[PDB]
Amino acid sequence: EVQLLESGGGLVQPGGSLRLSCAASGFTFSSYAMSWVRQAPGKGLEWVSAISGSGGSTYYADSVKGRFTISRDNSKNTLYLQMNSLRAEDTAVYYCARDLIHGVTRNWGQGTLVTVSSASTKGPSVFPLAPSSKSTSGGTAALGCLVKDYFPQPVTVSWNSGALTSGVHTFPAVLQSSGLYSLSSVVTVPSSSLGTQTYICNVNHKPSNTKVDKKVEPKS
Amino acid sequence: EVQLLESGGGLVQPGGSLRLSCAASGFTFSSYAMSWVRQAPGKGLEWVSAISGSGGSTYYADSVKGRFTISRDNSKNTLYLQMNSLRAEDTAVYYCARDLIHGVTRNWGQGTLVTVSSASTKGPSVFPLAPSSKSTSGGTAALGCLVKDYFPQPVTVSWNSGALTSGVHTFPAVLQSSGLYSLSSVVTVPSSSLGTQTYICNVNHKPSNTKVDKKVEPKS
Amino acid sequence: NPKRSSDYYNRSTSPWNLHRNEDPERYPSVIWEAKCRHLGCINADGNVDYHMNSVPIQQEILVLRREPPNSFRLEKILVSVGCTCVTPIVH
Amino acid sequence: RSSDYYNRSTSPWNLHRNEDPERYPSVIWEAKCRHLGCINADGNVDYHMNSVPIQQEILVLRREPPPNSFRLEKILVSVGCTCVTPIVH
Amino acid sequence: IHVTIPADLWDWIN
Amino acid sequence: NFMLTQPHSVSESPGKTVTISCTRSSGSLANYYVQWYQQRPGSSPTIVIFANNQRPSGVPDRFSGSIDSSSNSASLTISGLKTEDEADYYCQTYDPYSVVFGGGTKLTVLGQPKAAPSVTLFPPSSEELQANKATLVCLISDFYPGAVTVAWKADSSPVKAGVETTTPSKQSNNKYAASSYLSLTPEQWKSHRSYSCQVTHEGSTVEKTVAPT
Amino acid sequence: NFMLTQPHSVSESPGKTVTISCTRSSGSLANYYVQWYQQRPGSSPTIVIFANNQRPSGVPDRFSGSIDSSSNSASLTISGLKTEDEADYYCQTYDPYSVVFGGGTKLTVLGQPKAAPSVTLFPPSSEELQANKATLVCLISDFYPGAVTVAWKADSSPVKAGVETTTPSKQSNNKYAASSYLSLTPEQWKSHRSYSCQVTHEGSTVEKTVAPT
Ligand SMILES: CNC(=O)[C@H]1Cc2ccc(cc2)NC(=O)[C@@H](NC(=O)c2ccnn2C)Cc2cc(ccc2Cl)Oc2ccc(cc2)C2(CCCC2)CC(=O)N1
Repeated sequence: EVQLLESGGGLVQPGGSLRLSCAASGFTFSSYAMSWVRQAPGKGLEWVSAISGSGGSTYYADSVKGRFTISRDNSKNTLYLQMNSLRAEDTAVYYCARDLIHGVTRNWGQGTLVTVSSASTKGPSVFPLAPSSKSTSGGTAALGCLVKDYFPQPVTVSWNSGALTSGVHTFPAVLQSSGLYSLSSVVTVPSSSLGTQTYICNVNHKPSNTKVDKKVEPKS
Repeated sequence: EVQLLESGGGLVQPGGSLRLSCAASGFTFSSYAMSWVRQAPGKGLEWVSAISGSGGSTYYADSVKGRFTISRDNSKNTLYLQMNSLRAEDTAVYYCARDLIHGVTRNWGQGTLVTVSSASTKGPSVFPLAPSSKSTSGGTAALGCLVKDYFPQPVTVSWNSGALTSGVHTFPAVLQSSGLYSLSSVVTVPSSSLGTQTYICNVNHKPSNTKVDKKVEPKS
Repeated sequence: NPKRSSDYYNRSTSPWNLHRNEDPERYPSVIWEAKCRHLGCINADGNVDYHMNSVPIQQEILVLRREPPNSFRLEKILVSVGCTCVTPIVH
Repeated sequence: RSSDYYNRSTSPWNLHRNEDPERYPSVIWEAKCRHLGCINADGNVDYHMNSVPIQQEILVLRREPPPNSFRLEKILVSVGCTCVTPIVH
Repeated sequence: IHVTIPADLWDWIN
Repeated sequence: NFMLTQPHSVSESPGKTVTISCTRSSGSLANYYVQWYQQRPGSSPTIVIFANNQRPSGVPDRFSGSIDSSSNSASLTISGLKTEDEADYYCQTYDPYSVVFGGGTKLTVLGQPKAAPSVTLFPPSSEELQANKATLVCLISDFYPGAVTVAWKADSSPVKAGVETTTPSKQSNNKYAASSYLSLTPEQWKSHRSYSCQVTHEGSTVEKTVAPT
Repeated sequence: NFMLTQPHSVSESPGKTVTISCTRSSGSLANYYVQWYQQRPGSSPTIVIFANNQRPSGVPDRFSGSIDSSSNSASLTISGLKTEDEADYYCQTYDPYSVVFGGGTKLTVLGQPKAAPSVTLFPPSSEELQANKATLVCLISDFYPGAVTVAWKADSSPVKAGVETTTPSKQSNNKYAASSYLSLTPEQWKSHRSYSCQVTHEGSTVEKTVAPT
C-alpha cells in the first residue's frame, strides 16, 4: 500500500526558511515523478513544484520560483521541499503527491501545516465553562472549556483522558482580529451526574508544548 | 552508406549443406533486424528467414523450417544462413536485407547464387570472336569472347581488366538442353585501333575457381 | 533485484521481464537481464502494435571470472538493462 | 557508433560526457531523454506518456582520499530511455 | 597499493 | 500558463445525475490528461478519476470522467447522486511545464432535513475575571442548513464591538456548529444587568441570557 | 499465414497515372506496414515505398503509397509515368512471425517506338576448330518489341538441329537482347559454302552470313 508521510511543517517568520520532507513507502520510489501541492485554510488546491523520478527535471509554480527548491533522495525514498524567503501568503497545508507521469497525480499524503507569520508561538489559557441553571434544561447540563488565545493551529481537546466521548462537541476555532485563535469544547451530561462525576478537559497545544488538564465543576 | 555483401553461394548436391555470409557496413549493425530473401530465376521474391538485432529472436518461412539456421556475429558485423538438407527447389539468388523493424526491409544486398543440382561443376572453354571485315561497321568494329559450356552460373566478364567499359555488351547466358550454360561478350571498338590495341576478355567462373584472360586479335 | 528498485519494466510501452543469470565462477554471481515481453509495443488502446518494436537496450560491462575454470580474468559481457520502443519512421 | 536506438526510439535520447579524473573510467557517456513526452504515430511529442531514463547500477574505481589506494564505488548511470504511460494494460 | 573491496567480493576470492 | 474554470457551486437533488465541468483557457484540453479529486472537510484529497476517465478501485461506478475537445472542457459525472457525495471537487491537468488545479466546486445535495440549533451561553469564568479579562461564549450546534445569524445585546442594547463569530462548519453528524465570542472588560461585564446571545436560524430566533455573580 | 495478391501485369501510356494493388488474404492490412520494391532486369530490388507511404530520398515524387482498410489492400501509384518506370514491382508486409511478398507485377509503359535489331554473326574460331568443335554465334540486340524469330541456314537450307536460342531479355534501355548458337562438327562447317543467321523482327529481316576459311 502506497504511503506518503510529510514532516517538517511549523511556524516561521517572513523571510525565514523551512525544509519539508515526505517519506515514501509501498512503491518503487525512484520510478515516480513527485509533486508538492498546497492549500491555504478554506481555499483551493495550488500546485507548487514537481520533480522527475531521477531528479533530473524540476518544475515550479511562478509564485515560488527562485524561493523554493524541490529535491529527492532515491536511496532514502524521500522527497524534500526547501522553502526559503517565506512570506505570509505561503501559509498552507503542504501535500506530497505521487505522479504516474508529469501532471497525473495518483496518491496524496496527509499534509504538513506551514504557518508563516510575524506573530510568535503562544500557548493558550484554559478556563472552565462551569455548568449552571442557565446551561441546564430537560435533564441535561452543558459544561465546557474555553481554550483562549493560542497560536499557531492546531489544538486538541479530550475529556477525562478520552474515557468521555458521548455528548462531546469541540468547536472549530475562531481566528480573532488579534491574529490569535480561540476554541471551546463542550460536553452535555445528565444533570444528576454534576458534583458526583468528575469532568476534566485535557487540552494539548503541541506548537507551544502546552498540556492543561482543567477540572470543570459547578460553581458555589 | 549502407553496404551488404553476400558470399558463400555456389553448387551443392541435393541433401548437401552450405553456409552463406553477409558482411554489413555503413550502419550500427547490432541495432538492426536482418533478413534473408531468395529469388529463383524468373520467379518472385520469397522471404526465407529473419533475426532480431540482438540475435535473441529468429523467424523462418515454412518451406525452410528445421533445415536452415539464421545467426549473426555482431562483433564481426556478419549475418549467416546455414542451410542443411538442400533440395533443387532451394536454387535461387539469396539476398541479405536490413530491416528497420520486423518485416520492414529498407536495404538489399547484391545477392549470391545458390544452385542445388546433382550435375558436376564445369569450367568454361573461352574462345576469341575475332574482328574481321564481316564484323566492321566503318569506324567501329565488334570483337568478342565466347564462354562455352560452364556450370553452374554465374560468370562475369570484363575487358582489359576493367579499363575498357565503353561499348561492352555481355549477353545473358543460354541454358542448353545439356544443362550447361554458354554466353558471349562483345565490345565495339575503333576500327583504327585493331592490331595496335590489345583486347583481352577477363572471364571469371568462381564456381570452378577458374579465371581466363583471352587475347582477341584480328585473324590473318 | 531491479523489480524492487524500479517498476518501469511494467509501465513501459515496451515492457520487459527480468531473468536471473547464475554463474558461481563469475563475480557478480547473479546478473539480472531484461527480456522484452512483446515483439511490438503497447499502443494507446492497450494492444500490441506491430508498427513498432520493443528492443533491448544493452550495456558493455566488465566482469570477474575464475580462469582456469589464485588467478582472475576481467571479461567484457553485454547485458540487457531494459527495453525501448523503436519505429521505422524517424521524426 | 555501436547503436542508433537513441535516434529511432519513441523516447529518443542524447548522450552526454561525464568527466572525472579521480574516477576510472574517467569518461562515462550518459543518456539524457530528449523530450518529456514520447513521439507518437504522427511524429508529435505526446504528453499522455513520458520518456524516462533506464538506469543501471555499475561499479567504478575511485581515488579515495581525493596515488596508492582505490575504492570500488557503486554508481547509477542512464543507459537509454523508455516510454511510460499512466495506464497499465 | 590499497584497494577497498566489499565483503562479498573477498568471500568469492576465498 | 493556463487556467481551469469550474462552477463555484452545484446543488442537486438525490438520485439525479450531476455534471461538474472544467474549462481550459489556453492549450488543447485533449493533449493532456485530466484528473478529478474529491475533498471532504478536514481530509486529504482522494482521486475520483485519473487519465480523463480511469476509475481506481474503491471509487463507485456512479463516478465517470469525460472530455469534450470542441468546448475544450472536461466533465465529472455522478449518477444516482447520494448525500455522501457532498464534498469539494477539483479538476486538474497540466502542460509540458506546469500543473494546474481548477478553483474547485462545492457540491451540495438537496432535500436534507432542517434541524434547529441547540444554543448555550456561558458567562466569564472566575479565573478569567481574576486575570482582568472577560469572554462570553455562545455555542451553537446541530443546525441544518448552515446559515445562522448571531447578535449580541448588553442589557437590551445591540453590541458589535468585541464580537468574533466563526463561519459555521459541518460536524461528524453532518449538521453544522458555530461559536461566537464577546470580549468585554470585567467593568463592562459587572456594569450591565445582563448580556444576551440571539441566534437566528430559518426565520426563528432563540435568545440566551447571562448575568454577573 | 497469409498471401498478398497483385496483378500479373499493369500497362499505361507515358505521362499517365498507374495504380498497382496488393490484397491481403487474412489479417488486417492496417495492423502492419506495407513496403513496395522495384526490380529492374538483372538487378537487386530497390525500395520505392516503406511504412505504407514513406518515400526515401532518390525516389521520384511521382511514386506514392496508400492503404485501403475496407478492401484490405495497399496501392502503389505512379503519376506522370515515364519509360524508365518499366520494371517488376513487389508489395511486402508481415504478421508477428512471418514476412510475405506479393507475386509481383510487371509494369509495361505503352507506345514505345519499334526498334530494329543489331545483328552480329561470328564464325567458329581457329582455336575451337582445332579442339574438334564448331560454334556459330549470332548476337541480337536493341530490338523493340521483344518478339524475334531466329532462323539458321546451311547454304540455302533451313537448319534446326544443334541450335540453342535464348528467350529475349530486357536491357537497361527497355529494348531487348537475344543470342543464338549453332553447334556443328568441323566437317559440317567445312562442307558448306556458307551458313546464315536470319533474324526477323516486326516483319523485317536481317540476314548475316559467314563462310569457312
Ligand atoms: C559508453 N560507455 C561508457 O561511457 C562506459 C560505461 C561503463 C560501463 C561499465 C562500467 C563503467 C562504465 N563498469 C564495469 O563494467 C564494472 N562492472 C560492473 O559494474 C558490473 C559487473 C556486473 N554487473 N555490473 C554492474 C567493472 C569495472 C570496470 C572498470 C573500472 C572499475 C570497475 Cl569496478 O573499468 C572499465 C574499463 C572499460 C570499460 C568500462 C569500465 C568499457 C565498458 C566495458 C569495456 C569497455 C568502456 C567504458 O568506459 N564504458
